[PDB]
Amino acid sequence: IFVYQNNITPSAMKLVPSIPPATIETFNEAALVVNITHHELVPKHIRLSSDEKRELLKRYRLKESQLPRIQRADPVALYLGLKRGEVVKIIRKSETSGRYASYRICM
Amino acid sequence: AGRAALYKEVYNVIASDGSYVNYRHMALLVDVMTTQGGLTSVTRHGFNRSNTGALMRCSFEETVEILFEAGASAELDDCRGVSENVILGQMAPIGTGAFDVMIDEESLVKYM
Amino acid sequence: LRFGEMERDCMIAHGAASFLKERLMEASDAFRVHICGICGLMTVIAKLNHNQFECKGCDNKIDIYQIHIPYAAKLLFQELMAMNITPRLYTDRSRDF
Amino acid sequence: STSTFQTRRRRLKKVEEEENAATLQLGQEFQLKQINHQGEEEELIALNLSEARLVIKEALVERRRAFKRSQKKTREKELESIDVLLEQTTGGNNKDLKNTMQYLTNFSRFRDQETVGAVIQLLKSTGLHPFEVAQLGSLACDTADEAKTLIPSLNNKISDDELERILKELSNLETLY
Amino acid sequence: VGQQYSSAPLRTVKEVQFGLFSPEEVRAISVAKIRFPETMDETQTRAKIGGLNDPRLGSIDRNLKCQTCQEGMNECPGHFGHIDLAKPVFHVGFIAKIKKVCECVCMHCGKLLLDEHNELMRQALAIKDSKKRFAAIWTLCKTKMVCETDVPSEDDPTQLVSRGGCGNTQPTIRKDGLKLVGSWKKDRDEPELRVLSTEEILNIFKHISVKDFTSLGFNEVFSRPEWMILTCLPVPPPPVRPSISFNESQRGEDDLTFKLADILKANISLETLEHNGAPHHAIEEAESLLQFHVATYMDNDIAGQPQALQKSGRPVKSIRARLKGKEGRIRGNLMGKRVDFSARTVISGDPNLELDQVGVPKSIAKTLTYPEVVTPYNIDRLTQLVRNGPNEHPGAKYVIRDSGDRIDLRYSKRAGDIQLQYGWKVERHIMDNDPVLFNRQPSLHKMSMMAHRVKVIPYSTFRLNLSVTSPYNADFDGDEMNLHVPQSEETRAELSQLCAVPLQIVSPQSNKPCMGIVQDTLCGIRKLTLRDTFIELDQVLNMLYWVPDWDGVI
Amino acid sequence: LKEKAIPKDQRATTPYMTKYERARILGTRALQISMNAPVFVDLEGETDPLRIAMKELAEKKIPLVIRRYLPDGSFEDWSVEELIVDL
Amino acid sequence: RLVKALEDIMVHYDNTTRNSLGNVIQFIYGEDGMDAAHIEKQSLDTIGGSDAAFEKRYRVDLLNTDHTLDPSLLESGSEILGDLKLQVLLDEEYKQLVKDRKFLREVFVDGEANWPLPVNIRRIIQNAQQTFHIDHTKPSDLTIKDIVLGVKDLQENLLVLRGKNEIIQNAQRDAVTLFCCLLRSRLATRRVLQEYRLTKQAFDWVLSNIEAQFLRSVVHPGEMVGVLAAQSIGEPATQMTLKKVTSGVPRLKEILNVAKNMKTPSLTVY
Amino acid sequence: MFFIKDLSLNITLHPSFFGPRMKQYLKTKLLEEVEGSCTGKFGYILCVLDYDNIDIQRGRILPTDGSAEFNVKYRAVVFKPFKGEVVDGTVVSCSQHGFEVQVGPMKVFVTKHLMPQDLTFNAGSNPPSYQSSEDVITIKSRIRVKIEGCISQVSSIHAIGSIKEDYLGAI
DNA sequence: TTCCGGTCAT
RNA sequence: UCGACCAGGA
Ligand SMILES: [Mg+2]
Ligand SMILES: [Zn+2]
Ligand SMILES: [Zn+2]
Ligand SMILES: [Zn+2]
Repeated sequence: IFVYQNNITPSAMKLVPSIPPATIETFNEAALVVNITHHELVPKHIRLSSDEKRELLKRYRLKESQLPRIQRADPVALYLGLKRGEVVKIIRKSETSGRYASYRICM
Repeated sequence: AGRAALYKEVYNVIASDGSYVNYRHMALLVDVMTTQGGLTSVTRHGFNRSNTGALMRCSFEETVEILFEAGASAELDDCRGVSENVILGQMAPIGTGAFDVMIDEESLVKYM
Repeated sequence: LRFGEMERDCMIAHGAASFLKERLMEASDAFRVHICGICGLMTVIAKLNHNQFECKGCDNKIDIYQIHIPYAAKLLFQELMAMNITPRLYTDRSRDF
Repeated sequence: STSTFQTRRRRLKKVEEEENAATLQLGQEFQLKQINHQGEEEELIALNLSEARLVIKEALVERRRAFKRSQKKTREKELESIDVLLEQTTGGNNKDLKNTMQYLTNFSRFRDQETVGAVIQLLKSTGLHPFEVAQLGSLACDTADEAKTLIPSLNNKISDDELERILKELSNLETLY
Repeated sequence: VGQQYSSAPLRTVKEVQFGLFSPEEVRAISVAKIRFPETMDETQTRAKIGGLNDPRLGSIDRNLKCQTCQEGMNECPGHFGHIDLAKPVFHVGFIAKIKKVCECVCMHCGKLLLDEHNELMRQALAIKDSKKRFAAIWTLCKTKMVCETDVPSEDDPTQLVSRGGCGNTQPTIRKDGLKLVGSWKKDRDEPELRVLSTEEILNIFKHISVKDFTSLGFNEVFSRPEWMILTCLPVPPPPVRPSISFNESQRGEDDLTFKLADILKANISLETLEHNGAPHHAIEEAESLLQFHVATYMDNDIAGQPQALQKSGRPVKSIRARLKGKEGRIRGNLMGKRVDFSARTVISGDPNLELDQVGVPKSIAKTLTYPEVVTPYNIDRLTQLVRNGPNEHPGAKYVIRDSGDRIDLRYSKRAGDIQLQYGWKVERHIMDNDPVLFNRQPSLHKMSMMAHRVKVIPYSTFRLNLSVTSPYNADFDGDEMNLHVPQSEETRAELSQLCAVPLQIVSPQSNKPCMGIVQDTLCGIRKLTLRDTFIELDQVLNMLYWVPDWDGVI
Repeated sequence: LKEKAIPKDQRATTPYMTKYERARILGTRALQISMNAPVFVDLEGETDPLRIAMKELAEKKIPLVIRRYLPDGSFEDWSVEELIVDL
Repeated sequence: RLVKALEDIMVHYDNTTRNSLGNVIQFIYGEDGMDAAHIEKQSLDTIGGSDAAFEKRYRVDLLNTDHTLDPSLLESGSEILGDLKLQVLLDEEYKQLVKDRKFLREVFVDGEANWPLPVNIRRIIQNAQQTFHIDHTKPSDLTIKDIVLGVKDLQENLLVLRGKNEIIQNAQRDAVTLFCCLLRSRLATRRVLQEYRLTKQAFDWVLSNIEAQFLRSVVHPGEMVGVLAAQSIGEPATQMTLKKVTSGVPRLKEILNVAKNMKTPSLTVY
Repeated sequence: MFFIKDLSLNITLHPSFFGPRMKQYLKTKLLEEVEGSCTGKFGYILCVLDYDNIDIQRGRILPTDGSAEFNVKYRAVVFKPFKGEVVDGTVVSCSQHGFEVQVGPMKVFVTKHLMPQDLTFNAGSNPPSYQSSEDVITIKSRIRVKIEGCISQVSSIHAIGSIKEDYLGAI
């Protein structure tokens, strides 16, 4: 995790995906001043083991596509750092039934 | 959280009037608009571009334009869309038709 | 009279499945055409007498179905073909799901 | 019509309908590898006359039976004995079956379900393909040439001596008249 | 539907495979050479020439013949014909792609412009979405204008690896009307502008690789890029472009039947130039005319103005136009149709009907019919209706027998006669308590259409109960309403079991009942309430008698 | 296809008959009854098919099987007999 | 538009909300699988009220002369005072109605306690009442075990989803939570005896009904919810006949279009 | 050569026959529309085996008329000649253009010029025949032919065969 | 937005 | 008899 101040040079960033398996992430200071997950509206998300996911699917008879999706650059998807394929479980409050379980895969 | 707002806003539009709509509806819509990825619009620009069949999207705002690129890209239509069948003249998989009916020859004997 | 779009949307909401079809087919268009089980088209030269059926080109005489669809639809199709676009009518799904 | 246990995905271009020859190349509907209703695989089913005469009779018979559970609620000698089994369990207008039993019963080569059994147990050690293992049973063959020539699909699949032995044991099992 | 039994099995459509016609197929299918542009008159002699419409295709004049296919008019759908063009033409609608494709592949050798070799490309080759590969691929190679022959592999940028060859510079391309033109940059300077002949484009495509097709949003079997260019033209049959006869000695030809006529003409003219005084490029002035018509025939609302107006200044109905949303085919013929067994008049309130009822005027109930099937259970009652005639009320007006034949109850020398047969149908009149779907447009509610009980009444109006007023959202200030009549024992069921007004009382759109009590009944129900309000015997008795379910207990 | 056929056990759908189902069964059965199909109940004098159906459907003497399809295509089979009919 | 954009959405037999692709759009219609039709504004008594008043109502202490059920209510009144094995269920209960309280105040921050919920319990009891001519005079005949242990046995049967596994049976609990809070809110020992003198008969009845009534309020796989929802919103849109914000109709238009440049942009910072 | 292939057929039953012994009727009809049929892809359908364990599966009710449609799966005995297949049958018809041998349910025809040469054709014979040095071919005479080719048609199958090779002719 | 006479003329 | 326009109804 690398925290830059005002910005990074377009010559540098093109050096992150050049050493797998390892992975790197770029975050701006001004964006981390406040934690978005703390916001009234943002419900808590949760990563899912490639075990817990292969489950969710089987239990609903779903194919990867039929699953609601979250953006690879989505604020929270970055907060947790998902990866194309990882599924997040979204649990929130509800004025119809206290809590509601939702799932979001990633693209 | 966007969904949360998108809904909150839509809810306000119907509330400003002194009317009432049961969550579920505005929710459902607010949801159809979100799932896909971010903010898909309820317009020929968005939703009517999804993976849905051709014949379906075909019946709204782009028709031929859409049909053309359908056979050009050799699309395949499931015929699971209400629309799909209405165009073919077949019973749509809808309530009454969300299932099949059969004569169980077996049970057809215990009855006598 | 006219069972326009909105009137449809209502029956769909109602779940009144068969009723909608009965409006759209039996009480309107409803037409019976023959197809090639091979190349999903209206090609089929049905002589419905000497039971001959053919369909030279995809050359058949054996695999032939018969379907009911709104005459308008038939037209929708023929019109599309004249625009050199091919809509295939297949009686069995092969893509699963 | 009457579909056949194998949905061959025909994608538009139906053009390759090979020939039908004793190159053991029978229509796609008769590969050595066909499918049984249970969903299993199974070798094609090759019937040599007189072996068929028995399968048919066998069902036409057991039909007349279950055709009465519900009813409540020597060569020239078998021609008459079969005509009846038809005018009882057949459509009568199945002029083919009539003519199939005559033929099937005239050119047949065995009368005992025991004799036909051995014929099979015998040829079924050849590893040959069903169609041959049929013609061999329904065609008289004195020489390996009469054989390997009226069933050219054999040619290199079995030594002439061997095939000659088999032919010996056939005329030896061939029931009299 | 259609009539006349067919030994052909019947199924429903399960999939719709969209594709493009291959000139070769178009030919095979066709049953008409279609060489002449004229319509009929074998020298004024009336009939049809082996030229256009019916050189073996469908018919007119109420005459069996449809290539012996007989059946005649109603039953014989069309039988496409074709017409061998002169020189390849674009497809008004595909031009967009055809262009976007060249920009993706270079001529001469015809192959992609970015192999697995370029990494940015890899990412664009994993995307499984015809619509998206081809939308990213294009974005990637629309820029590169040099058919690279040697590129730096997954190793050193020092070492250069080889693949396909022919660096022939790639020309950028722009769209002028119905043609494609591109400039080739020459260095040392100044451009090189030349027109890309269809004949040429078509070729480059024919040579595009098998895996190249697919990589770009295509399909080896149903849609090869090479098919976006028209070689052979399918000729929709009469039923697509019917005529209109004012008896005889006149005309009646359809718009389309003309554009073909033109396309045909403009075609022949061309041909007779390449086998005659061919001033080489005084032809491409008459080959643009073919590209034109064969374009306009399909699409006629383009950017390049020329509307292809038909003598009289009338626009010309292009095929596209026929499908274009609303008022047309897809949306106006398929998603919504006109229908039979329907009626509509003015509505008025009637405080004497139960909620779920609807007053239908004798007029109508004697007009609208319901097909009942003769059954021991009704034989009797049904035979009486038939007897009764189609003029008395409780009656019928059509008896149909197994032999698929209609007995017209108002003429048939046997009207009075007739013994029904278990199995026959007797289209009768609508009768008290025949479930019907009532409705008042605009319909934006489940409730804008509800099943009602039919109550045949005098006078000419659909008399609906008041409380079912607010759902339809109707007043009687001259408001009209539609009535539809079910047709299958099972259709009715779908109405009476899911649409019957009593059922609609509480609505999901706001988890609260959606019909109440209004005007008088409301205003009055308050007054009638007040402590101050008392009623004496004589009347309390009548009021009691009024509630039909009074237990008879004063 | 039988991998797409779910066992009577492992069954998971609603133990009760959906309003559409019954709506259709009744109709379907009514239609058949109107076609001169056999009636499995003593008609207490009834003579209307949908009326007969409603009766058949109350003594659960209707020989029909509702095959409920699932999003993925696999289905469950229920019998008017089984299905509870609240409403 | 609204319509065409949700035609294909219906509740499938699994109790999921999907479209023609099978793309789950809602895992449980409306996040509760209840058919809008069977719903009424009820009040979650457990929310509002002074922490003080909450006790005086739901608290039962069998180890206290002043905090026990007066034997004038229960039949086995005197023979309970002091029982320790019961004061465990009786405390289990209360620790729950309390967990409840905090839970709702975390969902409906507004304090608003009136919400739409299947099964109208108020009335279901109102009937229990005058159906058995219950006299607010003589004492009940409910075991404290009777009540508490039956209310617990009820929730087990309010099935929305059915599945034979954890992931599923786990949604079940979810899609019922709120309702139960209301349930426990109205079937708490103190209440059940002091407020509405129910007999064993009445209670066993009230339960049976809540179950059946509930089970009916579920949604029928088949309901074409999309079109429904569409209209339900698009309908009250026409009736829209017309503090300085963007407004109705045009605003809704603004929303469905997902327009970048909205007339009013505003933003409220607390 | 004769075969035992596993086929299936779809019958559409009118609600009328939704009786007690429906199964009975179905089967009954299966047979009406199979035994005696003919195809190019199955040839001659002769007899339905195992009449008793015929699988009917649950039939599904169509949806405009109560007619139900069951996929009756069965098994029976078929027979479809081939080109190059050798078979023997009894002659039936015999003209100046050759004779026609009857191999089972089918009729194979042999051309005058598809036989040998030493075999001419005698016209003034009763019944009509073909004479040789030591052989004589007429009506009842049994022959063994080699089917050169097959030609499917309607509800039958014809084929031309020769007796010009070796081990072919009379018996 | 949807649904539902007269005139002119091609 | 395919249409376009104008006027009008809830
Ligand atoms: Mg009005
Ligand atoms: Zn074909
Ligand atoms: Zn024809
Ligand atoms: Zn090149």
